[PDB]
Amino acid sequence: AVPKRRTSKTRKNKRRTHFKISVPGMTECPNCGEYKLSHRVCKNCGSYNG
Amino acid sequence: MEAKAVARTIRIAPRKVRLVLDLIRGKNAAEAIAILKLTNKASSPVIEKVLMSALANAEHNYDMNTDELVVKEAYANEGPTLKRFRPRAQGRASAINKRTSHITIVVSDAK
Amino acid sequence: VKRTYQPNKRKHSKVHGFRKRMSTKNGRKVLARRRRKGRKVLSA
Amino acid sequence: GYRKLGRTSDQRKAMLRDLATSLIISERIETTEARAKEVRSVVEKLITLGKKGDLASRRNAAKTLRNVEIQTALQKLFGEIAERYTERQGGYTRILKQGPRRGDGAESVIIELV
RNA sequence: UAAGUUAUUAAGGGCGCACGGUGGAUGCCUUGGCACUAGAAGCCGAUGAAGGACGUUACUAACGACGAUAUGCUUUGGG
RNA sequence: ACCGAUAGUGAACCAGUACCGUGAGGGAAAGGUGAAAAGCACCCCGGAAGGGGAGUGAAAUAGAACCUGAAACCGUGUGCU
RNA sequence: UGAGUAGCGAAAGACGGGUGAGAAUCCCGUCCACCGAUUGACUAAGGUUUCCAGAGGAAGGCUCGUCCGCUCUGGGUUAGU
RNA sequence: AUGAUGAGGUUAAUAGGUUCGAGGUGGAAGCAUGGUGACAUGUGGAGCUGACGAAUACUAAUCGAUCGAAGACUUAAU
Repeated sequence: AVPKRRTSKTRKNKRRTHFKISVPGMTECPNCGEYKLSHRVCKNCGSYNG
Repeated sequence: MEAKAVARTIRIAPRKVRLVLDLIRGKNAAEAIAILKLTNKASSPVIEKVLMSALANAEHNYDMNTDELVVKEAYANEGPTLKRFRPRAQGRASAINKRTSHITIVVSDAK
Repeated sequence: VKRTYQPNKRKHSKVHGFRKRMSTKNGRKVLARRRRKGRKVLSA
Repeated sequence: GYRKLGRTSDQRKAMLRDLATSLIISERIETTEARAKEVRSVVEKLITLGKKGDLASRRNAAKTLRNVEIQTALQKLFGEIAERYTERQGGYTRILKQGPRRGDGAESVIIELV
C-alpha cells in the first residue's frame, strides 16, 4: 500500500532513535601499546599471546 | 585555541557519515583515532584522514601539543548531489540521487 | 521479439536519400523546406 | 548436516575437501570464521587416519583429499604431519581471529596446525 | 517504626535564539532581441546559382576567413 | 512613458544545436570574479581530491561549483519545558 | 516523505604468491566446477574504431576496483587470382 | 528472526577433537583357499558411523575494559 499521509520530521526523528552503531569494544594491547579488538590479534606490529 | 580541517565533496551520503561522526564527537584524540581505525563502516578512513589533518595543522600552523586535544566539533553537511537514472519495467525509469558531503572537524586543547 | 526497425543501408538511401527527394516534386519541396529551417542534414 | 555454509550439499563437501587439502599443504591459511570452524573437524580426523597408518587408512583418507603435488598431499600426511603428532591427542589445529574485512565485514581468521 | 506530600532522571521529542550547509529567487547590469521612421536597393543562374562536402596554419579537435596561388596574392588610394 | 536572461527571437550561449523519430517533422537548457589575472611563490596533513597558513587584492563566505545569496530542506550547540 | 526501506537481472568457487595508500572483486598459479548439434571455429547484414601497447581512477560499471567495451597519449587494415 | 533467556569463561568440561559405549547398516580392505569364469567360503556380527551417554583440557573461551549507593521533607510514636 502507499502512505496515506506525509511523515513529520518529529515522527521520523523519533523512529530513528535506536538507529545507530556502538563503540567497537576495544582494549589496549600490552605489547603494541596501541588499541586493539578484544579476542583478536594486534593489527599493529604484534601478536596475540593469549 | 582550535584547529580545523575540512573535506569537501566526499562522495558518501551525509546520513551515512553522521552515524560514525557521533561516536567520536567528544572523545579524546588518540581514542577517536583508534575508534575510527577499528570500525567496519565505509566512511571510517575518510573521517580518519580529516581528523589526522586537523591534528597535523595544530602541530605546525598554530603551535600546540597533540597529546591534549579533544574533538570539539565534528559534523557533516550536504553537498551537490548527482542525478542518475535506473531504467525499470514497462518503459519507466526511476531517479537515483548520488549524495555527497562536507566533513568538518575542529580539535581544541580546551583553552 | 522482432522489433520495428531493422537497419539497412540500401533501403535507407533508396527511400530517404537526396536523389530520391530530388527526384519527385514534393521531395524538392521537402528539401526547400529543410534548407529554410537551417537544418544541417537535408537527406539521409 | 552439521552446519550449512550457503553451499548445497555437493558444493559444500567439495569446498571442505579443498580447504583441508590447502591447510595440510601450506599449514596456515586465511579464511572466514564460519569455514574455519568446519575445517577444524575435517583436518583433525585426517591426522587420526595418518596416525593409524594402515593401508585401509590410506585408502579411507584418499577419499577426502585432493590430488595435488608439492610429494602428494597424501604422502605429506602419513609422513611429517603424522610424525610430529605421535603423542599429542586431539587439538591439532588452532584458529586466530584477525578482524573484519573490507567489502563484506566478514570476520577473517587464520587457521594453522598447532 | 508509621501515615502523608514532593523532586530530580531525558533514550528521544517541543519551542526560542547563535552559527554553518544546500539551492539559486530577488536587486542591479548587459554582449542580444522587439516595434517602428527617413534614404539606398528590390533579383542570382549554363561565363555553372542558392546551398553544402572536403580541405588550408609550425602545431588544430572546433568557429570565423579562404580554395591546390588555400588562415590567403597583385595593384591603386587612405593610415 | 519597448524586454532585461522563467522576460525579449525557438536561439544575448559557438541553437534550429544535444537530441528524438524510418521519415516528413519537433526542440530545449546554459549570462555576470576583479578596476588590472595581479588566477594563490613557498611551508604543512594527504596517494590524489581537499584543506590550514602565508602572500596578491580595497575585499578570497571575490579562488574560476567565482556579483548578491532568499525559501523549502539538512545539521551542530545551547535557555525554559 | 515513504527509508537506510524494495531491489542489486537465471549459474561454483577455494586457497597460495604478487602489486599497491587501500584486495572477496586486478595479475600469475594448483585443485575443483559448467557448456561441448555448443557458451567452441568461420563469415552476411548491422554497428563504425569498440582492435593493440604505455599510462589513469573524477564520472560510467547496479558493490569493490590498483581493473575495463570508460578517460589520456601513441599506433594498427597492404591483393593482377 | 535479531536480540533476549538459559549452560560456561582457566580457581574450567562450554564446544571441537580424542578414547569408550548406545543405536544404524550388514559382514570391509588385504591375504588364503575352491572354481575355466561370473562368483563363494575363512579370519572377524567384521568394519564404517551426523546430531545420543560418559570421560579427558590436548585446542579455543587470553589480557582487559565499562556501568553501578551514601539514602529528600513534614507529623505522630517511641
